[PDB]
Amino acid sequence: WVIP
Amino acid sequence: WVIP
Amino acid sequence: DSCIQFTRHASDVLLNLNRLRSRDILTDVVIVVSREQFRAHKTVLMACSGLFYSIFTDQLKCNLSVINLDPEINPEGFCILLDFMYTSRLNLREGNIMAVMATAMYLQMEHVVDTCRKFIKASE
Amino acid sequence: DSCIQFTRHASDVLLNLNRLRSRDILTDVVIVVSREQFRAHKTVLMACSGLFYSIFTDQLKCNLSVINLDPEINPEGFCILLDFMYTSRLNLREGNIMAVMATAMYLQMEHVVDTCRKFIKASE
Ligand SMILES: O=C1Cc2cc(Nc3ncnc(Cl)c3Cl)ccc2N1
Ligand SMILES: O=C1Cc2cc(Nc3ncnc(Cl)c3Cl)ccc2N1
Ligand SMILES: [Cl-]
Ligand SMILES: [Cl-]
Repeated sequence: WVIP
Repeated sequence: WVIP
Repeated sequence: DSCIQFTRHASDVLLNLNRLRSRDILTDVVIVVSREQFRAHKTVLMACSGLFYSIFTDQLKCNLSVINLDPEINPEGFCILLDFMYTSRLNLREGNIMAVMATAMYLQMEHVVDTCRKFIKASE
Repeated sequence: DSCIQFTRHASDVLLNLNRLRSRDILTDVVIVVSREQFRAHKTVLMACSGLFYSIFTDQLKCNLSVINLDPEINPEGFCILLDFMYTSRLNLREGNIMAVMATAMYLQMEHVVDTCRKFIKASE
């Protein structure tokens, strides 16, 4: 999971 | 395009 | 093999599947979550959810145009997960995390369940 | 927004759509290319091809279970492009590049057309  |  | 790969292809496909969903093109099922109705493509639901994969591989349920979810399922939690299926983006917030995690557990979306557990553990 | 994004989600969806295609699950169309037949999902074809997008948004053609392609289309070229649609991997070789490019032009798959043009230019 990432900060888009 | 890339070499996978 | 000796294939070449187009990096953005999967993301471009998913973006177009979401555009077809927004315009209600070739949607073949309505998911009923209490009073709320959500139109979708059976193939995308199966591709994202262990529960939908089981439902639509069933010889009788594969032909249903309407699927009713368990009454304990929250419509907002479902809406957030449906948006995630079609976009890869999860709108996880303090006010919805419990509903999102319970819905992801029911839908069998293990990567969502995992991030919800980690976000909850950090708040404890 | 304040969404989180799962990096591998689009690739995982496409992998599962390819698994459903291999097992012939919820395929709703057969593409006829001369003597050869190819089963697929209309939504994936539309998501990858400008030609299929136009065909399946047409009020009469959207309901057809069989689509016949132009007789000049090579079945191997089509097979390679269909595999690309479901995987992001293009099996481009000296012996098939002309058929692949002509098929990609017909199907309106601009990124494939672009790489074929570049690979041909380099060989000249
Ligand atoms: O957490 C998850 C996400 C998920 C998706 C699916 N989907 C498929 N799996 C295998 N082959 C096929 Cl063909 C599909 Cl469609 C099954 C289980 C789970 N669990
Ligand atoms: O080279 C290409 C690849 C391609 C795909 C599509 N597909 C869609 N485009 C916009 N909204 C929707 Cl809903 C879809 Cl399905 C249209 C044109 C082209 N051209
Ligand atoms: Cl997931
Ligand atoms: Cl393309």
